[PDB]
Amino acid sequence: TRKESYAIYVYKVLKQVHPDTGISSKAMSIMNSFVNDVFERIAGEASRLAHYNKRSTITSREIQTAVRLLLPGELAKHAVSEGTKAVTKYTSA
Amino acid sequence: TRKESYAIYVYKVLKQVHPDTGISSKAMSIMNSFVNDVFERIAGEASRLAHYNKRSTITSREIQTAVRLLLPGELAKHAVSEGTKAVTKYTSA
Amino acid sequence: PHRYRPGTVALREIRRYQKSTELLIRKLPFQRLVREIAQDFKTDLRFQSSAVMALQEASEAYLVALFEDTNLCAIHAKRVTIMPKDIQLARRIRGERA
Amino acid sequence: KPHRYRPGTVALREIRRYQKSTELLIRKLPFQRLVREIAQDFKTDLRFQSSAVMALQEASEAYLVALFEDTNLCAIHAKRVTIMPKDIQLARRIRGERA
Amino acid sequence: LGKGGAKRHRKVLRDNIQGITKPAIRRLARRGGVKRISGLIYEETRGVLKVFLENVIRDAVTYTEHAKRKTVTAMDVVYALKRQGRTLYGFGG
Amino acid sequence: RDNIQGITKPAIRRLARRGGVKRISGLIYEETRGVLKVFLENVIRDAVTYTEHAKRKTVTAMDVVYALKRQGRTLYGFGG
Amino acid sequence: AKTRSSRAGLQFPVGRVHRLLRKGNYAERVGAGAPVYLAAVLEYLTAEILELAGNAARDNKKTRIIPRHLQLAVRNDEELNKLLGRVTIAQGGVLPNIQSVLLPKK
Amino acid sequence: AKTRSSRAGLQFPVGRVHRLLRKGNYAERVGAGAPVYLAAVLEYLTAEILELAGNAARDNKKTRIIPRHLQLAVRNDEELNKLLGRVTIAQGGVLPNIQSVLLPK
DNA sequence: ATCAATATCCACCTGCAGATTCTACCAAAAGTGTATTTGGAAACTGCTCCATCAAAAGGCATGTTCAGCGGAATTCCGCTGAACATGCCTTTTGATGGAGCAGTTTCCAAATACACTTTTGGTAGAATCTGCAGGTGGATATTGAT
DNA sequence: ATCAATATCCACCTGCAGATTCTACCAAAAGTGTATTTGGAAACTGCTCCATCAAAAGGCATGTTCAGCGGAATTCCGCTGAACATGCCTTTTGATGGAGCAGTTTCCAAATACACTTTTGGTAGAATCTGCAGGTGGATATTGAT
Ligand SMILES: [Mn+2]
Ligand SMILES: [Mn+2]
Ligand SMILES: [Mn+2]
Ligand SMILES: [Mn+2]
Ligand SMILES: [Mn+2]
Ligand SMILES: [Mn+2]
Ligand SMILES: [Mn+2]
Ligand SMILES: [Mn+2]
Ligand SMILES: [Mn+2]
Ligand SMILES: [Mn+2]
Repeated sequence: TRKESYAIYVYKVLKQVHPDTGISSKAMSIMNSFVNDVFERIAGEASRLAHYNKRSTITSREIQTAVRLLLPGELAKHAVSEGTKAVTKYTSA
Repeated sequence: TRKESYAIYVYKVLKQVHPDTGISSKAMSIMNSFVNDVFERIAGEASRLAHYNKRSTITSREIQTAVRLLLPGELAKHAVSEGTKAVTKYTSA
Repeated sequence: PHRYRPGTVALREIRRYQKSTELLIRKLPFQRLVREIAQDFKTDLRFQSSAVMALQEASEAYLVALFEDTNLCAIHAKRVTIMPKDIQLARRIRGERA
Repeated sequence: KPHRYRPGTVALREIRRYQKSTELLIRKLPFQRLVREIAQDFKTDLRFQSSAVMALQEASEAYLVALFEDTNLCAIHAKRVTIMPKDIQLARRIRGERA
Repeated sequence: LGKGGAKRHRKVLRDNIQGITKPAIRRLARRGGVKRISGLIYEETRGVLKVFLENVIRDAVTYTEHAKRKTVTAMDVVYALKRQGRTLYGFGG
Repeated sequence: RDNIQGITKPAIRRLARRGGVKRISGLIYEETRGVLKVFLENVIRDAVTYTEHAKRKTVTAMDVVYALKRQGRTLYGFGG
Repeated sequence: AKTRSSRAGLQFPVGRVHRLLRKGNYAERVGAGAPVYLAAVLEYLTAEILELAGNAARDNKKTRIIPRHLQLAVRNDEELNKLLGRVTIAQGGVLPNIQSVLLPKK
Repeated sequence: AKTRSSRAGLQFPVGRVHRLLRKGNYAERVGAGAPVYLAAVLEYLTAEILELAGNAARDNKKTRIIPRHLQLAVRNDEELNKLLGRVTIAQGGVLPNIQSVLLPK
């Protein structure tokens, strides 16, 4: 019966960037769409990227090319750094 | 070296329609493109139909709805007929 | 009595409606139109109210954006009055009609 | 008394002519350089398959020809017959390539 | 009670496109930055809008029938829109 | 020459001709070279990303075909 | 031993279409009829294009179908032209078409 | 016990993102790094739009971000605008903009 | 140029639904820890086919010349849409009840996923085969001036 | 409107590039048997959507008056098309090393698959919270009128 959303996360991120700002449910719904949409575009691009290369595994490497194929320049540059960083940090665990 | 294609089948079909007719190298390449493209669109649309309905199987029901969303008016009706025919025939065998 | 000159209230309205987000088509009428069209594809169908809302949000954003294109088309012909030939040209290049 | 075809008559001739054929219209080599040049700005020391450069030319010319059709409708819309930079611009604007 | 009839009738729907009024059409144009409107624009907008709705609704109902449901849901519309390249944020999709 | 300049007025005019254009403003030519440049920069940027991801050094027809698909400019008859 | 393609009365690869489905990551499982149905539809669409392409070949006094004949067949058909609306047929040219306003005084 | 997002120093849920990749049949298998990376990208872009939106809210002297703030944010930023060029934000409105030729003397 | 008619923005204040805070239940999830299978990089070398210099050579890009006629500006006025005011229809709003439908839970079996060994349909390179590109030129046809 | 200058169309022959057919391999599909799982059916439920009803005011429709827009028409400069003489360079073979894309075998790290301990995200919710929606109006522009 129970459904999901990135709501709690979007809220955590909202507070880091604007601590005194809130978000209406409608605005949060839109935010939830955005994440799901970007999630699909990226996963889909990664999925076919892997297929083209006869790979059966989607790795952070595929996510990265996908992000580069998908995002507009300046956005790609930053997202790729935040992603390379996260993975690297992750590994040191 | 082994490289698959739908060329022979395209060619069999061509004969069933224009027995005394042939096809250039390029044209046959185009036809192969066509069959792959359409295959992808139908499969993919079918793939999300199954996901929207929280279904783990792609049956001919999905292929059918897919064909309906994808093919223009009359093209869809005919395609659906052919589709149904073969499944019916395939079971009666 | 007072009379604003032709074009003045028009520009005021443009500033007014570009500053807001309210849907511009009456709800109920819009709704009947949806059930009417839908009834013609399949009979006995009900709608979640958000379903109608989504259609109205998608329909209005589509028409508003189409009016922008249409407007560029009229301005292209040195006019300031949009016309069916302007809508026709915009849809042709968008690849909707062609 | 030399013979002169009226302005536009040779133009319509080139139209029927080129709309009948399917051969490319950009000289193949000049095109090869433009492609190599461009790719270079992305990754140096690149090699291209023959068909690769051919695919790009087919794509490029199909794209331009179609844009000209759209550009022509925009000129005609403004009551002209000469296509101009702004006609190309209005077409690309309405297609979504600009902004 | 579950006898002769069809369980009461809701009035027949006809000519509803005329509900999209001249004033409403002008309001949308205003938001689109339009300053002057030829008299013939109204019927043209109605026809354009009718084609738009038919297209989306036709797809939505296709997903609806596919789920063997009798209620067109917001998700059905959302997928319909995505399908036509008119992704909508804020309704679950 | 900048290579782009290798795309001549006669070639352009020819394309325009197949496009059914009858007359042509003199500036159209430059405007067309810019448009073409932007077109090729887009497809090739994507094609190369595919090559680069494939840890390759050659751009194949399939990289181009995939880039074009990716750009909604699907091309037939070069694989795919 | 019998080709699924023959039991279905098809020329198209019911078995490979089935494998292309498993491998394409479209869903966990692929039902029995799916590949049959899809094969059937791909064959149908091919027969349709070849038929029109063919006639296009004849009309130009030729007997073998070249890309141009595929183009004329597709762009002349309302429905196919829509299905292939954002597809470029290599070496296909364009349909003869001059804006009447461009024609000389008559 | 340590959430897999916390060692990645992320707010977005790496586990969740990891299951969605599975449940979606994007590939036979999903490497351990993939969900960490994708969740960092999602988190990034959402932080990016929350930043721009919060500013638009603050300009209208509002405390809570509504859809029109998301729309103002996206349409005023070239990149986000292109990233969402074929997307419609419900209740977002359009950017105030009037063609020059339509303006008075 | 002075003066009255007016729209919008920003401030004024309480009216309450929509957002945020616990309180807490509590499962579907995620994390942790084994046993286990495997995708894909790594070292390795063959058959591609991509870069390239030779370079004759005519097809095609280019610079200049002459004027045809297209675009752009200007002038004008019919009549179409903008502004507004009056009458009143129908959408909007909010509270209410009824049923048809959707969604959750349990179950039986038809259907699909393996796992493995047996049987050819489809592919590649070679041998056989032919459709149409090309060359020549009067015939047919369309264009332009006196 | 009759030549007259020119471009496009159309007939016949013939040999080869490119299509079709033939010739045995083998990756893949088909056949049989065991194992695992999905999703329609039946039966009870519970939210949601449909259809009223009643009141009232927001917004649609209509009719009048005229401002000014857009398009018809006349004018005329100069931009672009047609033509042509000059020569640069793209195109066609095609033959020749080698960067590289791939095919083959080995195999560690990385990714299942499954049983268990543990946390976190979602939902209901009474509580309280509190941003801001909705309604009024003068100060400040800016006309439209005279
Ligand atoms: Mn009806
Ligand atoms: Mn392996
Ligand atoms: Mn003129
Ligand atoms: Mn009335
Ligand atoms: Mn055999
Ligand atoms: Mn010939
Ligand atoms: Mn005017
Ligand atoms: Mn080497
Ligand atoms: Mn918690
Ligand atoms: Mn307010």
